[PDB]
Amino acid sequence: PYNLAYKYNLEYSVVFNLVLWIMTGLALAVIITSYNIWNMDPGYDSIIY
Amino acid sequence: YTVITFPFLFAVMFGDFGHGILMTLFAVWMVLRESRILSQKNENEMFSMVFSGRYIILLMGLFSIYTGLIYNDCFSKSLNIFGSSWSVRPMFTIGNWTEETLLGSSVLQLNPAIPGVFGGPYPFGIDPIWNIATNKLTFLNSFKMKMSVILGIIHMLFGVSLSLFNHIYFKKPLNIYFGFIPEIIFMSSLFGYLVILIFYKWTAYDAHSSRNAPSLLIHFINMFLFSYPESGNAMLYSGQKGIQ
Amino acid sequence: TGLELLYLGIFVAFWACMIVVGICYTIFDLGFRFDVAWFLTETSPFMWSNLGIGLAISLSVVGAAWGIYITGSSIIGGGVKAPRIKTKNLVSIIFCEAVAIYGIIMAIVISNMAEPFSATDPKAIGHRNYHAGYSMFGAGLTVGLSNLFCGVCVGIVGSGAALADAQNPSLFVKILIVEIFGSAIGLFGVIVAILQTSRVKMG
Amino acid sequence: IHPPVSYNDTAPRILFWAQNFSVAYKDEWKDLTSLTFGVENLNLTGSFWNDSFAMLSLTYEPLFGATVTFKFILASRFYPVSARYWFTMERLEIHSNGSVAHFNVSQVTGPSIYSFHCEYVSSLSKKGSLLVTNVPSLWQMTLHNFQIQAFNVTGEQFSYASDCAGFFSPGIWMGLLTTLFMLFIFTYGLHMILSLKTMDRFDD
Amino acid sequence: NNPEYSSFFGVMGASSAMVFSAMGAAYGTAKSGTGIAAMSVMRPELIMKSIIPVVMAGIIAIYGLVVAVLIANSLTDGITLYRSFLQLGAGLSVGLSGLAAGFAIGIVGDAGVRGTAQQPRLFVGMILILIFAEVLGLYGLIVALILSTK
Amino acid sequence: NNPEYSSFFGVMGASSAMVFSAMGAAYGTAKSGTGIAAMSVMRPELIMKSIIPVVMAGIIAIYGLVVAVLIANSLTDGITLYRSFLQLGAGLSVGLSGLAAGFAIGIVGDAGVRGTAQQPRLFVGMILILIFAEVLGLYGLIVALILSTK
Amino acid sequence: NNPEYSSFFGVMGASSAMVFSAMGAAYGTAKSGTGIAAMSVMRPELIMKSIIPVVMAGIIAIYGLVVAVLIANSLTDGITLYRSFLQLGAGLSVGLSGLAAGFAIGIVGDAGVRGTAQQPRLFVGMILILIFAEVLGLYGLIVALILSTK
Amino acid sequence: NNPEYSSFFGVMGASSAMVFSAMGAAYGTAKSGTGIAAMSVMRPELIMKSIIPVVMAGIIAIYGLVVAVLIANSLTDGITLYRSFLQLGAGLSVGLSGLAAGFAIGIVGDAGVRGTAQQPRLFVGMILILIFAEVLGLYGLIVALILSTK
Amino acid sequence: NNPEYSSFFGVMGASSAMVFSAMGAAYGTAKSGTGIAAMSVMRPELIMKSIIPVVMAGIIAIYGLVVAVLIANSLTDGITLYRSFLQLGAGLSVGLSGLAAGFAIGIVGDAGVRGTAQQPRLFVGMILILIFAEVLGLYGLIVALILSTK
Amino acid sequence: NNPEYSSFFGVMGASSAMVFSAMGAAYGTAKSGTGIAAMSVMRPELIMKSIIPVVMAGIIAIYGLVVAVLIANSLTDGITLYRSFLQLGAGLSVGLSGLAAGFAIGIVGDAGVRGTAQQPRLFVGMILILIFAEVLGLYGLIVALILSTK
Amino acid sequence: NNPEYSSFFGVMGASSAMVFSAMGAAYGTAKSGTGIAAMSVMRPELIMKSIIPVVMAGIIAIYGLVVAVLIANSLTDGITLYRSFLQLGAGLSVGLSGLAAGFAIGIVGDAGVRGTAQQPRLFVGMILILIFAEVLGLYGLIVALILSTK
Amino acid sequence: NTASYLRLWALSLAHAQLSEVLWTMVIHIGLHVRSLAGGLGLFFIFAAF
Ligand SMILES: *[C@@H]1O[C@H](CO)[C@@H](O[C@@H]2O[C@H](CO)[C@@H](O)[C@H](O)[C@H]2NC(C)=O)[C@H](O)[C@H]1NC(C)=O
Ligand SMILES: *[C@@H]1O[C@H](CO)[C@@H](O[C@@H]2O[C@H](CO)[C@@H](O)[C@H](O)[C@H]2NC(C)=O)[C@H](O)[C@H]1NC(C)=O
Ligand SMILES: *[C@@H]1O[C@H](CO)[C@@H](O[C@@H]2O[C@H](CO)[C@@H](O)[C@H](O)[C@H]2NC(C)=O)[C@H](O)[C@H]1NC(C)=O
Ligand SMILES: *[C@@H]1O[C@H](CO)[C@@H](O[C@@H]2O[C@H](CO)[C@@H](O)[C@H](O)[C@H]2NC(C)=O)[C@H](O)[C@H]1NC(C)=O
Repeated sequence: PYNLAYKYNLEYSVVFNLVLWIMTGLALAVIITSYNIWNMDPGYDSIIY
Repeated sequence: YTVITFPFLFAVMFGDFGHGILMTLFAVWMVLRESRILSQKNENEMFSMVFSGRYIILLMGLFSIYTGLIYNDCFSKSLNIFGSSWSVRPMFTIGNWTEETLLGSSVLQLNPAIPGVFGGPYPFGIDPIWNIATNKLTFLNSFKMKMSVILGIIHMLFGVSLSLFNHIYFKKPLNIYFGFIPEIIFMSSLFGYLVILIFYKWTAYDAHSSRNAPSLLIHFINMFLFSYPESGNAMLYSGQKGIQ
Repeated sequence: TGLELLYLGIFVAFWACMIVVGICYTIFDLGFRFDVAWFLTETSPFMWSNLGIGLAISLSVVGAAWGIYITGSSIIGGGVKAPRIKTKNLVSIIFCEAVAIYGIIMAIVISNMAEPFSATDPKAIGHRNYHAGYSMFGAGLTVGLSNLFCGVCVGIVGSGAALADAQNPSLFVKILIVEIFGSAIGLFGVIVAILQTSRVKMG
Repeated sequence: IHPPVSYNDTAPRILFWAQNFSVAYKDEWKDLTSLTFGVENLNLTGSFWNDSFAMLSLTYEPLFGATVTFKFILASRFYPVSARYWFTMERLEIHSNGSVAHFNVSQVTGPSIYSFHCEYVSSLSKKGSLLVTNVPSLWQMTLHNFQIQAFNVTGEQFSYASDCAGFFSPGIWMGLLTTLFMLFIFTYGLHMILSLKTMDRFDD
Repeated sequence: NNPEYSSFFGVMGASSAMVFSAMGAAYGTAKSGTGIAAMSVMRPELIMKSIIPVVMAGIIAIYGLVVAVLIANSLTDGITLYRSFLQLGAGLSVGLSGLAAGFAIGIVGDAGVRGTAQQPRLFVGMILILIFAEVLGLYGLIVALILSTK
Repeated sequence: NNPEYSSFFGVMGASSAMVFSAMGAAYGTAKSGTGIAAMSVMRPELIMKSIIPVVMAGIIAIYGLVVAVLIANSLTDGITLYRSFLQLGAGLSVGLSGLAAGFAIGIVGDAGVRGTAQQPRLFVGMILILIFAEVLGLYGLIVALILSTK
Repeated sequence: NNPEYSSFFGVMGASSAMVFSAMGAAYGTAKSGTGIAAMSVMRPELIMKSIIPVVMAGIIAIYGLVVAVLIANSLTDGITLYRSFLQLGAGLSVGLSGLAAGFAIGIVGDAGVRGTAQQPRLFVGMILILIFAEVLGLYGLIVALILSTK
Repeated sequence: NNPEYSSFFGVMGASSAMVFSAMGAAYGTAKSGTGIAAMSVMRPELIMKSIIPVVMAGIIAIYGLVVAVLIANSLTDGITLYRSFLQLGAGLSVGLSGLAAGFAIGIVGDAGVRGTAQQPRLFVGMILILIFAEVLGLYGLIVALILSTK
Repeated sequence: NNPEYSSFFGVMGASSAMVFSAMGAAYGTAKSGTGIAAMSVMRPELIMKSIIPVVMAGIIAIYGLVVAVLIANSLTDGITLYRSFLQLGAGLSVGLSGLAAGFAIGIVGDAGVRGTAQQPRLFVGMILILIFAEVLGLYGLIVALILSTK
Repeated sequence: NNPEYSSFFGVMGASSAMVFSAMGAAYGTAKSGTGIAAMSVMRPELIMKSIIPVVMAGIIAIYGLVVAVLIANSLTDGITLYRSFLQLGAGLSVGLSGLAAGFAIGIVGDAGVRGTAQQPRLFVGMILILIFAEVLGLYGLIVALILSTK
Repeated sequence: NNPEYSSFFGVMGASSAMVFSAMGAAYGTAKSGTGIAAMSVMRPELIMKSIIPVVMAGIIAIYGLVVAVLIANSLTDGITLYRSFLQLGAGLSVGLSGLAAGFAIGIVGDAGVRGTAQQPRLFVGMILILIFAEVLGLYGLIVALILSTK
Repeated sequence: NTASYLRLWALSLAHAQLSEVLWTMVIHIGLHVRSLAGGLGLFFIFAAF
């Protein structure tokens, strides 16, 4: 390189924002439903013992 | 004392002509049938309340009819009786806003709203042109708020004034000369001034009289608040500062 | 309590990300990129004005709703044995509703100072407009929050007084002063909301 | 690969570089990348440097049958906000047949010490509306990966690049704030509706 | 000069105006239905007597729908970004007003339904309290309408 | 100028409509099924009569479908970024209104089906309250049909 | 030219189209398992007839499989950022619809299975409700198709 | 000359000085009123001599109003971005001092009102603590007043 | 040119696949072991036939390993960011599917093992549900294959 | 030469100092008042002899006000972006130390007043333990001084 | 050159060193105070010997003050930003170690005061376990000192 | 009470807008061209009105 240029960036705003927000939305959905299925209540009636 | 002027016969503020005639028709049919209705068994407690209220229902229907007539909004559609005022040809030919037959349908979509040589109110109510317009919301809002202020102030004034007779009947001159005179004085000095200002704004201007800017709507109803500390500018007619 | 856990997790994660990005920005001598001025400038003042109006009316109305329901449940519960309280106590209810009114008229006054722009650049075009937009947004937030909070206080006090009336009906007059104090506090909020947007030019 | 153009009357002062610098007159596209970067000699007559000004002039005698001249104007001054010097591109001028067409740059600015870089510098809306003017003209120019430095420049190499791509755009930030308020209201409603239960047993 | 993405704010204003009012009406309907089901086990004749909280929630939903329809019909391609923010503000205001109104409607309707199941004389008084709830939502509507022009 | 990344908004709107309607219908169906299972232990001969509420919940799901279909026939790469916002708003409105309707219909259906198991006289009032919930969902659909076309 | 990262969306859609639905099915199966734990101890003779919820969950998993496989083979490096967004939306919608359908399947199956341990006559109603929830998942797949072909 | 957006921080400071002071006042008044309404049933002869905590809770709002009015009157479009920061800091300080003072006033008023309801002789001691709580509030006033003009 | 940090995405995809498969298998075997320990005092002689859920949960690890191997083999510096995205998506999908299989296997194993301790004849019915959960993980694997060599 | 927005850090440092000292003092006064009211039901004489924690909260408020006014008197337009950070650090340190000391004072007073009501000889411990907690806050003051006057 | 501005990091480190140690000491004092108040009701003669945790919390606060004054004495405008990072590291380490020591001594003293109410022989036992607490704190001190004068 | 007197006017505005929107949403749809198709179903639409 004859001169220390930039990283030749792209339309960072739209792609970065949309990707970050869809990533966090999908991750939040996954963790919330996995937490809901984590604490499934069988009932723990007298049948258990 | 109240009956009609009570907040139970101006208990419509929704008169749509047709709605008033419907209420009156229902109440009149029910009053015509009250004999067999009381003779027969009751249906439900709500029907019992309606039966107790039939008279008020009918008379409120009459007042709703009158309020719909003055509002000139029959099923939200206005009524044209004995002229409508306004026009378009004088506004465009004299006002140089002509040649908008298809240009007005291509260039000036919903643009034209200017008074030229016009004026003159509906002899009875509100012109149907205000209904079929699109500035209906602003004009109706201002008109209804001002009607609000005047009606409420006169009503509360009458309510307080009745107490003077109420107390002079029960002797008690100390309260009359010391307790209710201050109430009326304060109420008048704070609200009758607003009413008089509203009427003065209504009467002391015209279409071609807005200050510099085209319309300004009202521009003086609210900037004269309940304290108006200083400055203000705008409308400062001589003596208003001293009276305030 | 899962919802509380989720809200706390989002809160702590966002604040940790914010502090870490701030420390990274200040460490990497990249302060000029984190430009608050550009954010407050290139953002349209119309959003600030309209959001202020919407919050000014909405916070007021939802605080009034909080008050009216928190007192109506109390009234209906305490009115089974004594039906006479079903209406006489209503004098402490309208306060909350009147509190909501203190929004709409306010929501008019600020909305009375809205004009279009027909301008895009921020250099010397919009300085007074910037001040007007920010001031009216602040006034709207002030009135909305104060009105909501006074509404909830008045509703709480009204429920307490209504349950007090269920045993001795002669203490309502002696206890009416607290809720009118709360309504006066709401009146202070509306007064400062008036004063904040008193002298502002928009255009 | 191509070395950047360097106005260095006494020392490296103006550094400019691109990839596909192209110009169209009355919609006649032509590339000048090799005609400005490959060839060492260049008609830099009128090039000017200053402690606060930088007018870079590039002249082409046989372009469009006339000596077409491009003038880039750069200015820097001490902004009171941070007591630091900020440089800002002002305008570009196109001189041809005596006619002087004008083009205004939109947000090309940064700290004076560093060097600016952007992806697309063009007047065409599709490839970024970075160049705009009220009066239409026949000049449509594009610059790909445009990098420039004017002040506090040392050596033949570019300094650190304060790129203008940006994490957030004003529209994206306004939309994000609106959606954040909507999400606040919606999640308050969802939390309060989710905290409702049902009867277990009735009276009889 | 028309900025891009201008209709975005108005679109979500309409969407919020519809959705928040819908959620408030749904919550009110659910709470009042639970109250009615609880009360009907001992006073069967009083079912249609106090079904009105459901129609009150329907009224709040109607306010949301009318505001949304007006905003959508006011939508054009070239929004000057001054109208769009007005529409968004009105929509958010009326939506949260409808949400709060539905909240109060549901809670007070359930309470009053239980009371009128227990004490028959308490209904009419409950009426007043309940009606006030709608007024709050109503305010949103009117503060939207003035916001539709100025 | 036909900017890119514009169809994403409309696609997200259609997907949001579909998922939100689906979740509302699922919640309503789950609540109705829990109610009928809890009540059928005593009076199982009227389970056919009590099948009505969940059907209405399923109707909500059908709602979402049509909106999605309206997006599918109106999807093209060349979207001016103004129509895509309209499609997203319509989808979000119908989906979230359907979600609220599903919440209300599930809660009211469960409570009232248990009540009918305890008292048959509730049944008629059933087909009133639930209708409002369904009507609530229909309200959202209207907005969608206004916003999807324009 | 062509965004090289566009494929990131499309493959992600496939991922979604596999996970959520399957996870939902899992939940359903899991919940149904609890019912089987509380039913075979009373009367295990009809244990064969109590496998409806698990096979509905398997059908949901099959829906996830077919949509994921379709979006997978339709994926290519030469996409135009339009097909990628469309596929991502279809996958997200079908996956979350399958998740909701599986949640409803599990809840209804468990409640009805616990109920039927003493009242067999509910079983027929089972199928109808089950079908509805299964039909719910069907809608998801439908929209996926209506996005894939266009 | 003067930087733009410089009134944003000043107006935010005034808004905070109002909101936080009013919220402290409202919560203190609410807690004290709850306590006094609870106690009034057992000994209605001391209700008048127990409004002092409510008076103090209300009076914190008057210092909040003093600061807000002063810094709103001093505010103008042409603020030097330094006076704006001073006013914002003063407003935040007074608002949060009102926060703390109002919470302390409310809780101590509730506890002392109950104590006076059972033990009358506590009342006088009660009053002392109240003053100390306001020792907080007005102190915040100071850290704004001398800060506002300097 | 070839964009860098594509091996970043591929490596994270393989790592996530292994991580989530391991987590799902661990949770499944944890619940299965809890159920086995609970049931052991009931019928100690039936421990052998009750390890099927344990091994079934443990199988998830082999899909995890095979996907990790299939990704690591394709790992190289010269990847055009498209193969890397495909591998990342495949890894995430298979890992989350194995996680779902682990949850389902663990829950159903615990419940059914307690039941089969209470009543024997459930045993064969056991494997049915387990096999379904098993094939659920299988789904991920096959889609991973379609997403591996593509 | 001197950048603006430098007074920003100083003003918020002073405001935070005053605010957090206020929060600590309010917490201390609140807990002390609650404890005194709880213990005053049986022993009315010890009320005047057990208000020491309130005085400690007051003196912590005194220290907070003193340091805040010291920062306020040392604030000027020509702040050099070096002294301002010292003001911010000193204010934050003193305010947060005061908050912690006030919380400790409040809880220890709440315990100690009840203990003294039960044990008449515990009051001696007061005249030591509180002071230790109290001097903690004093410690913060000193560093603030050595961080402000520098 | 003075890159960026090291004074910010210096003051933040000093403030953190003060506040975290103060908070840990306050928590320890709170736990010791509630323990001693609880134990005073039974064995008032052992109150004097039970104040050891309070004194050690005061010692922790003394260590925090000493390290804060030492680390802020070296603060100067002309700092090369390296000594500033040493400043911040030393302050954070000592403050957080003091907080941990205070947490530990708080629980240890509470439990030991519980135990000593019946068994006086436990008292000397405290002098072992408790001592390690401040040793931990002392440990932080030393890692600050080497950092302070590195 | 001066402020509270403003209440009935909100009902007035809301009733006017409700009537106008109901008209423009039902009757305006019901009256159009192709008279046979525009009036064969007018009975149902008007009954809904
Ligand atoms: C001004 O810039 C030119 C262009 O870079 C310099 O020309 C030199 O050309 C030789 C040819 O091999 C190369 O070393 C470089 O391209 C240039 N050298 C340097 C040091 O830049 C020219 O020398 C520069 N003049 C000054 C005074 O620096
Ligand atoms: C700079 O970009 C221009 C515009 O694309 C290029 O000009 C055209 O390039 C295409 C490439 O497919 C050719 O088919 C055309 O014939 C070119 N038109 C011309 C030269 O008038 C140009 O080649 C690019 N230059 C560089 C160095 O990349
Ligand atoms: C270099 O900077 C000097 C400033 O030190 C410039 O002098 C002024 O520039 C402005 C901007 O065009 C003119 O309006 C003034 O008239 C100039 N001053 C005088 C006394 O003429 C100068 O123009 C800059 N450029 C050059 C080439 O010197
Ligand atoms: C500058 O002026 C000259 C005048 O000759 C232009 O040259 C002619 O331009 C016209 C149209 O622009 C062509 O049709 C002719 O072929 C050109 N040559 C001659 C001899 O007439 C030239 O194009 C102008 N340059 C610009 C940039 O406008």
